[PDB]
Amino acid sequence: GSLHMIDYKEIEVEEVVGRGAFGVVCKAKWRAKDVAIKQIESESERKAFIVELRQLSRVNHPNIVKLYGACLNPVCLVMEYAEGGSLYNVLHGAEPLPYYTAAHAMSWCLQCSQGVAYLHSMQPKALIHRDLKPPNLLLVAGGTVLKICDFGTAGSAAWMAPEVFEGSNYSEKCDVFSWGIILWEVITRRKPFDEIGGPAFRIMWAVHNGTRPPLIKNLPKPIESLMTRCWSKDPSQRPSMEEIVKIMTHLMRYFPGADEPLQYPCQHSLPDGRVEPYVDFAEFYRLWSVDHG
Ligand SMILES: CNC(=O)CN(Cc1ccccc1OC(F)F)C(=O)c1c[nH]c(C(=O)N2CCCC2)n1
Repeated sequence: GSLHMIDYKEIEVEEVVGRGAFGVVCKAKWRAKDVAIKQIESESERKAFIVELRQLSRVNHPNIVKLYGACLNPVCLVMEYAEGGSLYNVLHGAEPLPYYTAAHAMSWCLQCSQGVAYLHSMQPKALIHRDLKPPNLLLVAGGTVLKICDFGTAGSAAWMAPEVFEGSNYSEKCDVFSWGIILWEVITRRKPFDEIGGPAFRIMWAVHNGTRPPLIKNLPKPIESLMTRCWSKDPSQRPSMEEIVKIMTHLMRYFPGADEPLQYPCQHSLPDGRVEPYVDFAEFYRLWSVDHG
């Protein structure tokens, strides 16, 4: 990992794009390249700054946002920027919402699993993301490429494995838990545990007591098994990210069309115990029976 020392005085700051898990983030120019700059808000995030910087220096992967360097005066991170938006916004955010397909859904989760598998394989110690959730996953290239962001950690109750907020010892399997919640979220286009709401502790209570998102009607059993094993209480029962990536990869053959940009408009009604999926599985069943006949 080789980061550039960058001189802030050759950075042309533009509009604020949003504020991450920590910090504020702004679009900008630098050497005539569009970039995103992340500045410490109040120096209460100077822990979370030196954290994100130290680990992001090591990492180089297509599905993780590439750090270009940092500045000393003032102290700020400099990341690649591209047109797009958070997975969160795409799923749930400002109308009109874009239409997406099962393929988009499965591709988003495969690409997340790829980026996290990379992190878990880091030597000599695994990087645990530990704040995986749709607000920290960026969609780019017409909503087709997903990039992981926001490593400040090293709002999240809904995605968070029970053992992490139990105060316990936890491992890279905390991520696998989050991954599964997310898989459920892209399939359903619903916010996990939104019906519960309250404040955070009501969700924590619920999950700690074994509550999980509801099962999905008509969901292919192979997807149902992956998802619910990701959600197991016992972290040793959850699959490795490498297993996931292999399973998702093999699954994609029944989900052509990941590479279509999000271009079509959608207005979707939002209806319990077994929810309907937002994406459609009919084509998957068709393709599956074709291969298995
Ligand atoms: C409509 N979009 C939004 O509501 C907010 N974002 C995403 C965004 C902002 C701040 C922090 C993380 C973000 O995305 C994702 F990481 F969750 C953006 O607009 C955006 C667009 N491109 C980018 C980008 O390239 N980034 C590089 C890492 C920080 C954001 N962010």
